[PDB]
Amino acid sequence: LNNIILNLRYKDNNLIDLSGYGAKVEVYDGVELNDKNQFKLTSSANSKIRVTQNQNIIFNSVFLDFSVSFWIRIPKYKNDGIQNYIHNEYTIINCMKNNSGWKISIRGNRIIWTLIDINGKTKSVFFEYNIREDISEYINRWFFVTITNNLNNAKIYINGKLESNTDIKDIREVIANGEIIFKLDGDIDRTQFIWMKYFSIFNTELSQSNIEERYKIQSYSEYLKDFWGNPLMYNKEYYMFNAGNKNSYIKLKKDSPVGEILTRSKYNQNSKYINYRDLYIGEKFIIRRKSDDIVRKEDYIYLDFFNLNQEWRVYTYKYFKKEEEKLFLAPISDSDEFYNTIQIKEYDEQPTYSCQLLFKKDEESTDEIGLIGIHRFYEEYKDYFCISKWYLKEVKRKPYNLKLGCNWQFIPKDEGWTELQ
Amino acid sequence: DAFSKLKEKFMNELHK
Repeated sequence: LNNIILNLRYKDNNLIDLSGYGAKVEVYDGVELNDKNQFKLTSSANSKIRVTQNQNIIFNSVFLDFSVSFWIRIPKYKNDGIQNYIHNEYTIINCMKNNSGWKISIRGNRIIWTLIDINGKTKSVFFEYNIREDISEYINRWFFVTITNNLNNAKIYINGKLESNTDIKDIREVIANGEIIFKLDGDIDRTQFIWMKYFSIFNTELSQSNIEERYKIQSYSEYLKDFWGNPLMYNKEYYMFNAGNKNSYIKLKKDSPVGEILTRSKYNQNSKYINYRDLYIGEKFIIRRKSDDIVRKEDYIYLDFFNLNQEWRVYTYKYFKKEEEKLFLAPISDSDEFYNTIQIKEYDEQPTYSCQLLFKKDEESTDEIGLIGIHRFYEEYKDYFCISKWYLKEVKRKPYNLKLGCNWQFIPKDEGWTELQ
Repeated sequence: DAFSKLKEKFMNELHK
């Protein structure tokens, strides 16, 4: 909102400063830029942005009082290049003049903020996310960063919450109105890249409150999101993730038109530096419109999947007495003994990449059959892709329960997540 | 057709 001295935003096929201070912004040819305000820095020498701050109005203060915010998406390590990922630090944003200033740096799974004052004194603060989680909230997924500086503290906030704090009471004058160079710099593979959006600078130390608000505003969209935080799309192959059953995936049971639930395979080598669960497993689903290709809250869809090259569909049986029942997975058909219409929902009021899938009788029927989920059926105990009436009450309970088994995320293949072995 | 034959399997799954 207020105190914004740089505000890099997409406009008319270009990246511009909308702060009102009219910084000069030069995007070189190697930066990929789109109207979702996303830009990509690659390993190419022409993949850079030069921002020249207006030297007159912006001023270096005696003591630090300034903040930087942006969204970032950092690809997964390569399994065959773990050590290079762990060890090789590369600058992504550099803002120096007369050997003083600031930079943003990455070393594998660590993001690093660094200050150098006019006397050559340096201080750093970093945020590092775990690379041994079954399912990471951070790896190759859009998240929100804010760094704040005053005379006492450099802090990093992730997704609105304080993560790191360095004492910088020994830091004196920092020259912070130098050229800002957005460019990958250091010992990086040909393949390395970074995505960023909504890069902004403030001439104050932002409050936690101010940052949390910014997180929510910038999180907002009418459209739903995929697992990576990109817009959810019609007519796109997606694997399915369950936020309440993180390690579970859907597979058509052999010679039976139901979806059994199996346990995700993991990274199969012994390498004690990393661990992850495979994401590109289970049926390949695809969302179709019932009636752009962006999925919005309240849209009516078919949830389909590929059985070899045939396109099958997810149904609920019209007659079900129990609280929970298995879904029917079968060819596209008009049969009036099964509901085929789903309304995609977003019941969470906080930022999320999860959505819910609500079965209805038709597009105008006010009645609600239930939400798609996972349930343990006693036959042997065994988990199945299901519909459940039970979620209908749960989804109204505030605050919204993040870990309900009715919470789904859609995972497309992405160049920033490889898991071949 | 495939659909009605699968429906029969599904009825076993329902425990009907």
